[PDB]
Amino acid sequence: NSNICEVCNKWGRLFCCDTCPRSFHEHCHIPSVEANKNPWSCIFCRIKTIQERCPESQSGHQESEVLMRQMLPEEQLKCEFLLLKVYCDSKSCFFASEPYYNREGSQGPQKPMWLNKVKTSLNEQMYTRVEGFVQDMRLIFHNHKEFYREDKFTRLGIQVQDIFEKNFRNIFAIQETS
Ligand SMILES: [Zn+2]
Ligand SMILES: [Zn+2]
Ligand SMILES: [Zn+2]
Repeated sequence: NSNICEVCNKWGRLFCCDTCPRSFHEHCHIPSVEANKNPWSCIFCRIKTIQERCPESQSGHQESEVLMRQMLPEEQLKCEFLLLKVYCDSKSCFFASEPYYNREGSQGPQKPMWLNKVKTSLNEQMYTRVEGFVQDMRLIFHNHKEFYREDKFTRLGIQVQDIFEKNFRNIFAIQETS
C-alpha cells in the first residue's frame, strides 16, 4: 500500500485498504475507520463495487431526481465519498472548522456552515434526502462568496465549489450537457 494518507497526503499512523493500495488516517477517511474488519475495503473500493454490480447506475440522471432520493445506505455512501473528495483538495482547510465573521463592510452569514459540521451531520444520520447534504455543501460556498465580497479571497470559494460540483456530477452520474 501507499505511505501517505490519500486525503491529506501526509504520513502518520495509517490504515491500509485490503483491496486497493490507498491508505488513510482514521478521521481522514469518511466514515471514520472501523475497529476490526478483516479484510477492510475503502470508500474508493466500495463506490467502485456499486458501479460494477449495477453498470446502468453510471447512465445519466437529472439533478432534481438525484436530490430527492432518500438517504438509504448507498446514497449515504455517495454523500460520504463526495464529501471525502472535497477534503482531498488542500483548499478545503479554509472551510473545515467553524468560521467567525468580523470584517469592515460585511455582515456574517445568517446560517454558518463548515465541513466538520456536515461530516458530523452525515455520521449522525441527520440528512433524510440527498437534497439535505447538497444544500449544506452549497451554503458553505455561498456564505463565503457573499462574505468576502470583492476581495480576491472569494476565489477559494469558487475553487473548492468547482471541486464539489465536478465530483457531484461524477459520483451521481448527472447527465452531461453543454
Ligand atoms: Zn490524512
Ligand atoms: Zn480501497
Ligand atoms: Zn444489473
